[PDB]
Amino acid sequence: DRVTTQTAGNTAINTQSSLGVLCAYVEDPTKSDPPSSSTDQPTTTFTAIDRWYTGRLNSWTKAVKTFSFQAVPLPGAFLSRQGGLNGGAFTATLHRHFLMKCGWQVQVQCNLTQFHQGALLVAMVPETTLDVKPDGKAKSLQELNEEQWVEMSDDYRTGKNMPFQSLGTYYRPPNWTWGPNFINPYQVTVFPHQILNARTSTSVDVNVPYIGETPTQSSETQNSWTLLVMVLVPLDYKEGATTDPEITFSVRPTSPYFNGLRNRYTAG
Amino acid sequence: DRVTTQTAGNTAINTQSSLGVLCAYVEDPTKSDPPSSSTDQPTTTFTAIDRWYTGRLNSWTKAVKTFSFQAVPLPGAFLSRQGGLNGGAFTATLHRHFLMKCGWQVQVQCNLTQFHQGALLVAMVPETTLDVKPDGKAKSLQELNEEQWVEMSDDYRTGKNMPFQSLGTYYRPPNWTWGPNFINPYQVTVFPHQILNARTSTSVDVNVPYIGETPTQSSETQNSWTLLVMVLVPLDYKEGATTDPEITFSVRPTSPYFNGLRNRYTAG
Amino acid sequence: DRVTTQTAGNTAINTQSSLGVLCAYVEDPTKSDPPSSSTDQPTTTFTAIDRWYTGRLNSWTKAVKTFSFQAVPLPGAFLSRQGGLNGGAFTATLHRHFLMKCGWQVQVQCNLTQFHQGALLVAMVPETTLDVKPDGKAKSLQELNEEQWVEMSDDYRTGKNMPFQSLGTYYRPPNWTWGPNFINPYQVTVFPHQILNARTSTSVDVNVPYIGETPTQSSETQNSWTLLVMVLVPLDYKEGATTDPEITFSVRPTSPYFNGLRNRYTAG
Amino acid sequence: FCGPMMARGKFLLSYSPPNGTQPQTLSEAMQCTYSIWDIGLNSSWTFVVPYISPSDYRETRAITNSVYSADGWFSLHKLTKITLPPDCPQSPCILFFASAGEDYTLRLPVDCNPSYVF
Amino acid sequence: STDNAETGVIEAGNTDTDFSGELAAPGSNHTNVKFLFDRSRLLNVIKVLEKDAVFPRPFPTQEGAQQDDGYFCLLTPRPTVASRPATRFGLYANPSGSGVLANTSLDFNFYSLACFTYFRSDLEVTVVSLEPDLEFAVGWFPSGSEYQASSFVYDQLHVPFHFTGRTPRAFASKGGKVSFVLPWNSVSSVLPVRWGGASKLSSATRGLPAHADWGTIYAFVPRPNEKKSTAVKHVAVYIRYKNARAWCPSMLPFRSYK
Amino acid sequence: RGNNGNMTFNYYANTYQNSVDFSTSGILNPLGYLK
Amino acid sequence: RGNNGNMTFNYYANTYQNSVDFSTSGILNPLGYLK
Repeated sequence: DRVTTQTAGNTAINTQSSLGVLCAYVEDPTKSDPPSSSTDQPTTTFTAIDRWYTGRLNSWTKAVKTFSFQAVPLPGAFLSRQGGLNGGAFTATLHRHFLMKCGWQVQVQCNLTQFHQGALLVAMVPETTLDVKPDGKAKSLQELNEEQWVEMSDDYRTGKNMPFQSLGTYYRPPNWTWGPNFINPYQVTVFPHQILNARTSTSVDVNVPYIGETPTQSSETQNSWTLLVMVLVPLDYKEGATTDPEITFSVRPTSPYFNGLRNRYTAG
Repeated sequence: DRVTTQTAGNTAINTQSSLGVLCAYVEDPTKSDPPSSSTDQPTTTFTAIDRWYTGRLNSWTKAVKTFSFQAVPLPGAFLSRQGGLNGGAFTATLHRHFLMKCGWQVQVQCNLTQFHQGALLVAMVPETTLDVKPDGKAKSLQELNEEQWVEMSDDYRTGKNMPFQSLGTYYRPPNWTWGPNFINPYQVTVFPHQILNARTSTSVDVNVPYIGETPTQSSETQNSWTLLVMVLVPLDYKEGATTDPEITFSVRPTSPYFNGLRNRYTAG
Repeated sequence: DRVTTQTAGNTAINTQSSLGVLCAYVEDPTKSDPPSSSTDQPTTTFTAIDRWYTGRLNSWTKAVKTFSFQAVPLPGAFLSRQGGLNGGAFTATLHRHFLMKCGWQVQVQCNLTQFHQGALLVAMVPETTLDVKPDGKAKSLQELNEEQWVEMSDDYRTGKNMPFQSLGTYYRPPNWTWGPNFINPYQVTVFPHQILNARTSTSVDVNVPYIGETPTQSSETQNSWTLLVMVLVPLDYKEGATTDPEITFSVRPTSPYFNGLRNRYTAG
Repeated sequence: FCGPMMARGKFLLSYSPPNGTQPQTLSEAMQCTYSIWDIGLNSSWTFVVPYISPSDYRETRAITNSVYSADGWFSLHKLTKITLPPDCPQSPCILFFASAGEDYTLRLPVDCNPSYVF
Repeated sequence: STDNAETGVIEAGNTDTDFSGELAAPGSNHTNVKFLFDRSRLLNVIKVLEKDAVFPRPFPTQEGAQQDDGYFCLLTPRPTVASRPATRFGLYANPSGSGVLANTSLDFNFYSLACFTYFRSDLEVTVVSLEPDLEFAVGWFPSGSEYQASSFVYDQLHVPFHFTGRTPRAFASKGGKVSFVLPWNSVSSVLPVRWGGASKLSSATRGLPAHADWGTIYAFVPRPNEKKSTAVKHVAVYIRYKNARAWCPSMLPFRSYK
Repeated sequence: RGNNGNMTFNYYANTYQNSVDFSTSGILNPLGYLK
Repeated sequence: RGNNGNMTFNYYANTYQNSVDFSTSGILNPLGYLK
């Protein structure tokens, strides 16, 4: 049963190496109630947002070290058009509503074949500030193109580089040492995940529901789910094989609830 | 029963001089089927587009002659933001779908009182090219502000000034005399209409279904319904009364069907 | 179920990449009546002609252009011993009967493997004069060896080169432009066919019944079915791979009826 | 897909409704009706172009190039690059077929074009 | 959806196979074979006989042959030359030269939608004069038959034998039209649209069927041979296929991209 | 009815003498109502 | 049916208006099958 073609709206995506769909942490992340904390009528789903959206990540290479990763914030990639992920009607609905609640269906494709070795960890990781620089501003697409991969080091292991409020001249500047948005890179397999091994498959499936600190969250600021693509085993091949395989990803929202209908968002 | 507050979504509009709602040409212009000519799933209504939208017309004056009029194309006023009619999620859905089918609920407000005389004909008129100049280009908001009212004359009575294809240098240029998009100004009361008389009411209600040459029409080009506000009796008052009463209008779409989901419209 | 060994008489042919047997245009091309137009007792099938016959085609190469093809006329390949296709008792029965009616079971083998790309269209095409030169004489085996593949060009697309009667010196010689035995090369997939793709299989199966303008036809002249092997995608491989893969074909007649028993055919 | 069995890759097949400008960007193709096709055991993908028309019927021939005759564009984008082990041949090829759906219907026979005979 | 085109079978899919939607409702049936071909179209333009003809000789015709070209019309969709069946269609691009310009004919509308290998139908024939107010008559003889090429004398006026016979003769009024339907008269079961066989065992031409026709028609003036003027008159031939049936799906002609 | 008087006998079938619309799956009405 | 509308009445017998073949003694079929 490795051939699966999954249909949503007017978009159908196909794979011939399906490992199955990782359903965590409920038996169906589409089974869900109207959000109890808002009393206006929610804007529910319709068939032009009941569809998949496809974007591009940076190329995986021999030079990419172990545990180097790419971070795709959701819904932040739609807001920033990261990797060409234009969201159409879904992004148009995002910019016009104050609250947003949904789960996510994600599929990441990478075009491996035989005579190649390597493994990619593909996880949906709650909750990250990995899309943000240590100065507190979000990464631009130029900066995401210049990395080309985020290197694991002392920072991002301990949380030392997470965004912070400066204390000011009144206080002594403290030695920042630790933070709770660390990545423990050996433990990323606790999250809803699959492994894109070169040996066995070209695509992976993860299916996640809505989670949050509140039964709905603000459309502009939430980062409750993040598509993390992390190298476990580096790429190796002999010369004459395909250099620089590409990584694409396909994102579908599940059971969206929109609240607080208002005009298009303009920043301050 | 002159006090009516009509509720739609998060928007409620009120009047204390209600003449009733003109339901033409069916007993309910909300009773309607999925459009049979497209086989994709339509994008149906939801509670953030199930609401009213309000815009401003130009001021009515003593100097406005008989049968001078203002033309509000629907959905063209949303596309052009005519009179400040920002449509939010509805316009965002319009620009992202190839087909659009809906009816309309309209209410026009004008703040008359006693010691004033005059009458305004408020009709939904199918089908007009009255928003377009005789050269074939649509009127800009600067030009709509400069008119400030369209004067009835020999053109617009006979259809002589309607948009046309020029024959070119090969042919003799013909004497253009007549066209089927005429206004016969004495006969505008055949359309679904009410009269905003200064004597009896400050607001009027007209409710119309979808009509067309096809069971759905293109979102960008259709002008199947037009809100026409036309002077029947000119304004007169003694000095000391309120000069220049304002005309506002409120527009609600009924049972929208959207087809052909695609990216935001960019002109050629 | 890709491993199939099909048995007929004393001959059994095997494949481990079976795509199934294309049964067109009836559910079984073996289900068939005694031919109603001849009243002598027909010579029906027996176990030494209820068998497969195997022949060789020319080698497929990198230099073979798109839509270049080989034509195998049936039963003409048995009469001409094209590709070493000796037919034994079946050809001995063909030369001694005036009428012949049968269907055909064909299987074409080509020894591809991995690290090769290309596709071969294998179709049974009614009805062709592709085995005949434009002067009206049939191709000899020396000429079929010298081609080594028939190139598609302006002739064989329009039917301009099909065999014809010359008008003689009495008439003006006309500009020959079109003929109904054209090949439209993009449309050859209308016929009972399979595609010998290098990716998925090494052999293809097509099963066809008898057809004709009459319920039986002359043994010597009929060309009601022709095995057409046509290149869709040219061969490409890196150096060190197997140069020049061979193409073989296996032919079995189904439900033969022979009429008009007489001596061995001698041409005039 | 007529390339070698060792080849792996992904393609995005997108159908666009009519627009003022034809989409070229993969982000623009992602906003349209699209399906992602994976290279694997099954070599073929059947893409059904949806019937999205303002009228019940559409014109076969685009005389004036109106909305009733030209129903947008189909486009092929590569999602990921095709990856190959060494000694595979470069540049594999995708073979294209056109076919009518089971709901396809034709109306009003007209005069033929005799251009083929000349 | 995933498939293998190498199978040779592909299921006709719908919008609901991969995406969200439904079947478009059927609304026409004009692709029916019995409906499509049942319409009249111009077959050929023939000259009108004013005397007893000499039927055109078989090919290759040599110099000095006394024969009447351009008067006989084969009722074939297949290409013809000099009232005899042909394989290649031929035309004349330039006027200059010396020799006889042979008549050639095709049903372009048929081959634009054949699209099949075998065909059988009855044939409505309609005969329209290209000259105004012409009094004319139509003579037909079936497949396998031949023209009776002689005359008989009545009151010192030569009366040709094609005014009579057992095969249908239809006299039009002055400025009138002729219309009648013909059965499938061949020895063969069906007409081959394309053919690979040979009619003879020796010296035949491959792809030229002998009896893929509904017979031959000719136009003649119902006046004896003594009444003649130099002005040649012309007649157009219309054919319509009745109860058309088709077999063995096949190709449509190549369309040049220039 | 229309401007038609020869009601007794029709030679051609209805779908040849007229068009008919395809399936998808006096006393006068007022053109306006008040609520 | 074919391109025929005058269905009510036929003047000539079937074996004169058309040919018929001699005795010897919608929903669409697929043109190909897989085993």
